[PDB]
Amino acid sequence: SGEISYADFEKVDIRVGTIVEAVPFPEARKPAIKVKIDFGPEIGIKKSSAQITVHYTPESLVGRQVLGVVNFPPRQIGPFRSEVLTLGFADANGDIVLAAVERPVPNGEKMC
Amino acid sequence: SGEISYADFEKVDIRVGTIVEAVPFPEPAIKVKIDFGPEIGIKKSSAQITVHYTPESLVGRQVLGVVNFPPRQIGPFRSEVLTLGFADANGDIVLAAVERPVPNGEKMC
Repeated sequence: SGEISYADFEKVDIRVGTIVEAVPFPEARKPAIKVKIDFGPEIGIKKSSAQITVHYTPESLVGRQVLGVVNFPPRQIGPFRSEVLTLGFADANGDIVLAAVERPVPNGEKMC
Repeated sequence: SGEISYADFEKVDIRVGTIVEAVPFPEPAIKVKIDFGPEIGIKKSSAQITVHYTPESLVGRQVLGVVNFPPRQIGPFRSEVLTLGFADANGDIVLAAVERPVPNGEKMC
């Protein structure tokens, strides 16, 4: 990807939030989990989903802080209307590892 | 922020890398070198991260960085990437991280 300005980075609104609900998404083509993430009092609770069943479980995900893009338009993923892209990386086997914060931070803080 | 497209997000190139060197930057900051793997290589950065971190606690840590800004001089120091983080409840910087080890140079998506 070509070089960018700070403005073109800053306009992408990435926030940290805490997963408050997680359930399997068996309707999806690939194995996946649906979550609700609390992004703090201003942004509120937002829906997302991800192919994160290899390393994570609905039971263990609740309470984890994740990073998400919060300013996309909603995305219909089969029957599920997602509001946020939950961010991660492929590991050495291609399985998804979640982005995180090194220690707890207020929900709704912007990445910078 | 106002609404953006997937394409707008794709213009931003954020990678995971490993801090391989860290030294204090009196002027409060720390200068780091980050290994972003075989395609990108070693990149320099500096950050006001002295409240929660030291050079000793940094070296070996994986961090996230924007790798596609123009490089900039800070006196003789050539800063090449933005090391990503968040303000804590007191305004002090907490590093973005990965939940478990990932190959250096993988793209955030």
